Amino acid sequence: VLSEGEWQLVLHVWAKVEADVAGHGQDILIRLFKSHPETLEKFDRFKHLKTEAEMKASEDLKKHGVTVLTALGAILKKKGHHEAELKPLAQSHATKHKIPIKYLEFISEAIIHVLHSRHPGDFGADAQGAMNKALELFRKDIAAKYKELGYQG
Ligand code: HEM
Repeated sequence: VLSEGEWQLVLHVWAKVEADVAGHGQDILIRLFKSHPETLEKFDRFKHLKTEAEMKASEDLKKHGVTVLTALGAILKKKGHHEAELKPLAQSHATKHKIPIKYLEFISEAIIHVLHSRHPGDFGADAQGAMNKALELFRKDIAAKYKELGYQG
């Protein structure tokens, strides 16, 4: 459970992210796809994208970045009370998209890398520690629902 002090650190950086959701989404998804190429193969709509420059130029990729960060922000702002938000997401990513829990660890590390690049002063070690904890909670609740449905991992 995150303390109230840790939630403040998370949401304080997230307000910055919300200044430019689209730029953030894009960096995060390009980072994910470059670091872990096997993740790009889950997206039929992005599989044709071969270079970083092509990724940077795709308007549809930038659109999906916004989609992702908007659903994440809606969860983070629940400060743990995110049951109604998390449960449709787990259901679809387990049963429809077929995303292993491991890829959610990957995209968490991408989110932390980009936050660190764009917001030093607001993302020191204490903030980075609270953001990790939040993402771990997110991943742990998703994994419980995966397990239920018979996909755990
Ligand atoms: C920070 C974690 C993530 C969030 C909040 C999230 C959120 C979303 C949302 C809200 C949608 C659209 C509605 C739906 O179909 O459920 C979606 C679709 C999708 N997500 Fe995620 N997702 C995340 C991580 C991942 C990862 C890591 C992968 C793949 C490596 C992934 C693959 C997909 C796919 C394949 C689609 C459908 C794309 C299409 O429209 O063709 N998601 N995700």
